[PDB]
Amino acid sequence: DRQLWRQFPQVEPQLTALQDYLLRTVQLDNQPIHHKILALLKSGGKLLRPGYFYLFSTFGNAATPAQLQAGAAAIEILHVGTLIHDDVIDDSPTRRGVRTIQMTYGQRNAIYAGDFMFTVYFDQVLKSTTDRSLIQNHIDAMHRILQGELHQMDLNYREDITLDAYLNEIAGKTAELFALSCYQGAQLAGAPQSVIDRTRDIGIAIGCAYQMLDDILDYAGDPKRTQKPVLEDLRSGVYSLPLLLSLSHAPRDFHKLLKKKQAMTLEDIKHVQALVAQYDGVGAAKQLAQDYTDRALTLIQQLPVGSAQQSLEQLTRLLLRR
Amino acid sequence: LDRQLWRQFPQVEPQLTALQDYLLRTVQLDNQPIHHKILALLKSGGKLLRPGYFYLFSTFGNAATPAQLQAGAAAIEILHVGTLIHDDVIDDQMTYGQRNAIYAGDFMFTVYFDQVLKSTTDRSLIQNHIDAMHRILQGELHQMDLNYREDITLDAYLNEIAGKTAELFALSCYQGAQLAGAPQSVIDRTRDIGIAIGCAYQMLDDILDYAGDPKRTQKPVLEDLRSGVYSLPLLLSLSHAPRDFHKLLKKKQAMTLEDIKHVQALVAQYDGVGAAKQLAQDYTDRALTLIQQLPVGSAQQSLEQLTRLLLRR
Repeated sequence: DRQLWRQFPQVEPQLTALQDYLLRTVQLDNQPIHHKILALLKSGGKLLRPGYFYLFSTFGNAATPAQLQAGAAAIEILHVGTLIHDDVIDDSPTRRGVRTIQMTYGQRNAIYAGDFMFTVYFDQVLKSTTDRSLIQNHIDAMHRILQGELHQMDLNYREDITLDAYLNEIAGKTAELFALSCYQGAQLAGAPQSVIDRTRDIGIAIGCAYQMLDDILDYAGDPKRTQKPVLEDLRSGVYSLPLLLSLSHAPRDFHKLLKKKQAMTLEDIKHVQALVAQYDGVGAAKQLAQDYTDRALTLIQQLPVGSAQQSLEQLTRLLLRR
Repeated sequence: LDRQLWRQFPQVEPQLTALQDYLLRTVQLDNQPIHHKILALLKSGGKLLRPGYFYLFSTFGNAATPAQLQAGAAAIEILHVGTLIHDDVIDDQMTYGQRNAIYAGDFMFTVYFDQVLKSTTDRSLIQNHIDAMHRILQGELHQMDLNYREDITLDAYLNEIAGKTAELFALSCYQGAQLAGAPQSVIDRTRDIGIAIGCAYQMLDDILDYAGDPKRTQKPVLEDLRSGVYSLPLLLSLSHAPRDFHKLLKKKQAMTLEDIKHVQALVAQYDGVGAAKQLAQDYTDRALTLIQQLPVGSAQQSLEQLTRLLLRR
């Protein structure tokens, strides 16, 4: 995860510097809460979204290393800040191995810490650019990530969940940060219009695929044995891709088990898992993931030829095939 | 504490009237559960005190368009509401009304930036907004480290309330003067005026906790003492009996309904209410003195009238 950037010589020093930069950007009076934010940063040195930002910055020559560093920090800080808040809403005890902030310091302090990160985020955005449309683009993205958070919340316990609805949700919730990464990196660096016109569609596709692969791993593996991630998902009424693709095959059978919601039992989830396996929801999901992956890879192949395109292909294939 | 308060300051009445509608349009959202939570906080907050300071200082200049000023005044109110929503969460699964609150506040922060950017093209002015929201959220996070502290200095109280309450007043006075292109002599005074009004305003709020009925039990002080938030009247009483208070305060959440009456009686005994009314009046005087240094005229007049209305009443 950290040392996949060994395979990427032209951006590894940029990402190594970014880690150190990120740890310096968070300066807080409250040292117990400062230690927790920093710990979340230390266990997230894979820096995939900054990775995409930097890779796309190599298509232009107009941004300084200070601007790029600020632009890449902004993305990661926005990522971590939304995570802190998402972990409050989902009531999550763990994130990247470490215990979440609300568990150790209370829900309000976790919210405040998330809010704090938004102030650091906007500070880095301003440090990255003087260009007002680039700033607006960040605001619009932040607005779209939140819209994707509410779309998820309106879809809770909804068994009539359409594929369209799922795509619109995850495009805001997960894909928007990938699109913002690619777009800001290329636009700050002054890449040519043909690169810029493709960044968002590349980012959206990769992000959509990336979320799909997380949903796959929920229902993958051992069917007759209970799963930790799915239990909290089903009781909260979050029906991820393999399940939602399976609902149409047997609507009444599913509604029987899912009517219960929170009350859902330990054996009732095994029934849901057995049904998803029976109708091959996992297999159907992998197909979509692969088709979104191929769309990303195709669009990367329409970019200017060079070491950059090659690195984008390698990163996308590493992320989405394995 | 009125919506019709602005009849008394008719120079800035049309814009503050216009701002109410503008705020409602700016806050429009698909999700009706969240949209109504925000709409209920705007209709209970038609005072628009902080935009009032903004617009009063803006009369010292004419550089900005009406749209820019309106955007600037909206940003301040939006930031205020956003932090208010996030203050209405609890320490410590997650209720439906609380998931909505977190998202509502986060929505307000995105709209805040949007309005900031709409108000100015000037980068130091945008940076000023960031630093302010930074200081407010620093000071909100600093409250955690001041809970259940008997040994807290007066200086740390001043710092706490500077971030939590005063910063927003400083921000309004500054942005109003700077956006409108007021003379630098006005601008140089705005932050200090705002801090002083804000600090006094918070002191007046801390006074109203320990002022009603000392024999009875009031609604807001109930949570505060159990949570570990000690108001100024109490903080100016802790020197008088550091042994006697420590017995009653370490109970914390454990304090009973007659535990807190013993604390309320002890503050009435050492007259912390009167000791805090001195400090409020000191800062009210300091605020009014700084306002007296501004150029003579209607803007200075109105700023005095507003400040007196907020602090002497």
